[PDB]
Amino acid sequence: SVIAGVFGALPPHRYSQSEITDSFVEFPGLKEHEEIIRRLHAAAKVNGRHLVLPLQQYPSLTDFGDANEIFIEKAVDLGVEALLGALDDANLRPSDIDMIATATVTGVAVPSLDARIAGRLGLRPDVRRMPLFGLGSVAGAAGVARLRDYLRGAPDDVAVLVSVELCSLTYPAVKPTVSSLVGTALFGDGAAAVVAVGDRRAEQVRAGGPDILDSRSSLYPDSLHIMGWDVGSHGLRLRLSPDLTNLIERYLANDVTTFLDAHRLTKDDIGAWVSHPGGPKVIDAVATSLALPPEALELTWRSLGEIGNLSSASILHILRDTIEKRPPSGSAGLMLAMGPGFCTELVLLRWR
Amino acid sequence: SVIAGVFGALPPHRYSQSEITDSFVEFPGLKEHEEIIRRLHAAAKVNGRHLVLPLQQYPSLTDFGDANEIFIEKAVDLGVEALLGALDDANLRPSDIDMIATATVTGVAVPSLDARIAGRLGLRPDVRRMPLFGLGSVAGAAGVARLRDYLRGAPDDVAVLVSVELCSLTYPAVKPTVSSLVGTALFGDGAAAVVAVGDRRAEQVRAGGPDILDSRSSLYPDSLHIMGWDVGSHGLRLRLSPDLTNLIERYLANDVTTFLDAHRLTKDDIGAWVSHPGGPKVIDAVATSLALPPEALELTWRSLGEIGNLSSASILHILRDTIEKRPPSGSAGLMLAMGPGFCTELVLLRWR
Ligand SMILES: CC(C)(COP(=O)(O)OP(=O)(O)OC[C@H]1O[C@@H](n2cnc3c(N)ncnc32)[C@H](O)[C@@H]1OP(=O)(O)O)[C@@H](O)C(=O)NCCC(=O)NCCS
Ligand SMILES: CCCCCCCCCCCCCCCC(=O)O
Ligand SMILES: CCCCCCCCCCCCCCCC(=O)O
Repeated sequence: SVIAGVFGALPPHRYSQSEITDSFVEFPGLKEHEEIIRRLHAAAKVNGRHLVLPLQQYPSLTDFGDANEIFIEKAVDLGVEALLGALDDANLRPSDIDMIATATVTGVAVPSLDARIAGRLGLRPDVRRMPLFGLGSVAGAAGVARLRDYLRGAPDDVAVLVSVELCSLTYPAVKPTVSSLVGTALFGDGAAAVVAVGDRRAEQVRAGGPDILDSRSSLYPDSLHIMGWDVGSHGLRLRLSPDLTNLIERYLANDVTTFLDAHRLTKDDIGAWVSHPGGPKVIDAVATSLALPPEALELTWRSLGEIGNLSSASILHILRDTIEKRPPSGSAGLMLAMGPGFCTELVLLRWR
Repeated sequence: SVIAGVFGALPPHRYSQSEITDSFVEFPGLKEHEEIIRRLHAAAKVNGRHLVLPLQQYPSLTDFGDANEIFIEKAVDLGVEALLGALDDANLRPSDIDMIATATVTGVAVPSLDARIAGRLGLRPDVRRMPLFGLGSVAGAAGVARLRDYLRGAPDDVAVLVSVELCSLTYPAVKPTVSSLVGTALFGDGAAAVVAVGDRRAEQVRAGGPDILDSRSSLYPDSLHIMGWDVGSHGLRLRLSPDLTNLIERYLANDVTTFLDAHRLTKDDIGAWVSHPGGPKVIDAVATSLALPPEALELTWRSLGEIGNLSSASILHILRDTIEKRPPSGSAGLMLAMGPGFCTELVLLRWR
């Protein structure tokens, strides 16, 4: 399997972090809590975010059911955008696609978003669908891996991943908890989309983007409370534990070594790191765990500062940032994600 | 890919269609519509269903969050039950599984169920997890078809599908409107797992089940409203068009014909039919359009009568029934499911 295109899309409204935070302490009911808000919004190392709605409008998003309706509607719009983008990048057409997968965690669609996306693009009635849901922040790297798995049974085939994540819209569930506030500091809105072709298909089509050689999942024992949704009348409420960072610190070198020893490669063999931006404490703990020098990760940081945490979408935006800055050809690349599980996923790549 | 193990798990308490009606007509807010209730409950051709919760508890099950957490607790239980049974039947062990696909439309689990089930039975930490939401009633055929798609490219592998539908628990979204009541008369609670194995590993574990040969998805354009959920503060409220049947009548034969030709076969080279029991009106419509004899779909008719509509999991029950009845060796079976999309999935099989 060979990546033929990468494209991200973002909502038209962008605000600076402090615009956001300025309006946000003035929100219904947050003014008792304004200091820990500013403190966290400020250590978050996000410089702006995209919002699928005008900033003005968020305090009137207290109904879950309205929020999710708007999610359906907005989410397709943007997934359609990034897929047109990647297919252009991949010089291809929707008629071409033999498998679509969608990944989200910030809304509940039925029919699922791929259904809606195929409907919109005039995808071939027989397209195989794969609506991945509860995967979270890991689904960017897991999606690429699921695609690879596909194009391994179906060489001559074309597969897309689309990821929409509209983290703003989850706002009916925000309370002034530390964990809700943390994500209030971190999350933004955006989509991304990855076209990839099986090995037979890559020549004919001229596939640009890199090879997808392998992936490994790593699921942690008794770690469900690390990341999750408390789902209810309020919608989708963050569970996000402090323990997350020290797990990484403790178990992450080993996921990497086990996955790279099967290739007889070392950390030193990675030409480019493609790593999910959990936010400052998560990037550090990565960088510390595998002891990377500040530049292996500069593009993940530069993504987090620019657009904030786009959940599963961020790792693909960032993948796109690396493909462009055009790495040492025939070198190795490692995608690295984690989400609800708790799990990690690693994706082995080789540039052109 | 070759099935090795199928298994349905089911909530301990079975209730009569009649005692379920006679209790349901006394539920807070229902006695006024007793008459339509009786009429839809008798009209449905379902003689008993299992419920996850005792019957008399459902009137108190008014909060989505309470329902959603009850779901997660019980769905895991029931899913690992299904799974372990399939494994046994395949004679394999939780550790041998190299990817678990997971299937629900009935609860919102993050971490996902596959995540949870995998901790429960201890699958390897690097099991490949494939969490499907939003395929709903088509998921039983859909999931078996992505099992093959996986195993095509992994001939030594083991992949499992685990379906769990706990329709009951949607009760907080239930109000006495017609589509909703139609729901209270068909849907029951249960779980199926399939254990599949790839082509070279079939020879080894000596895989008993049907060989999985092919799949055709078929997504009907502009039918996103025929069925799915209006998701809200109140939970998962069913959307179901009275138009659904009519589209099966119209568009099914061609879907079946286009697929068996590709294969050089006929409606009548089919050894056994495994159909989704969506409604007697559905089943008729399917038999009507395919101009099948009454025997073709008897196990479906009986599965409906015996444990209700179990959304995705129903077909996998009917598929275990079918295996059990042993259709003529080396003949061809056909899986046929329908659901939110609107779509159909066909799965071509070959019985031992
Ligand atoms: C309802 C059922 C039990 C049979 O019902 P029945 O009482 O013999 O006859 P009908 O289907 O005509 O239903 C009676 C009335 O309810 C209406 N109705 C039936 N299903 C309806 C729905 N899903 N939404 C709205 N109205 C519906 C009918 O239009 C009819 O109304 P009318 O008398 O006002 O014109 C059932 O078999 C059915 O029709 N369901 C469809 C199956 C389905 O959709 N599959 C589920 C997905 S797995
Ligand atoms: C401005 C609104 C953002 C504040 C609310 C944060 C909502 C996003 C939190 C979920 C992030 C998605 C992935 C994280 C883990 C998960 O729950 O799956
Ligand atoms: C006392 C018993 C009540 C039983 C449940 C009544 C409401 C059932 C709602 C069923 C929804 C079925 C959804 C799945 C199939 C689909 O969406 O594909």
